[PDB]
Amino acid sequence: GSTMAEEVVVVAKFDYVAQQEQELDIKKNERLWLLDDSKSWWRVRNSMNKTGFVPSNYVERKNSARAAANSS
Repeated sequence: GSTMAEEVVVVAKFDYVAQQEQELDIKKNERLWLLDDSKSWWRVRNSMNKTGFVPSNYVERKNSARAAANSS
């Protein structure tokens, strides 16, 4: 079925330092699990079980489909 609201993951292209203590630190080529993507800041999770809000500039949702067809 669908245990817990978590079915979206995004990978980081560059590195970033969670400015605020609430934000989560990222790393170049790091796959972060998106938890809450409703607020301006996209909340993701790290392999360390840690979570925080991060911008959609150093990350990108995965699980895309055919190259030719791009959601349209």
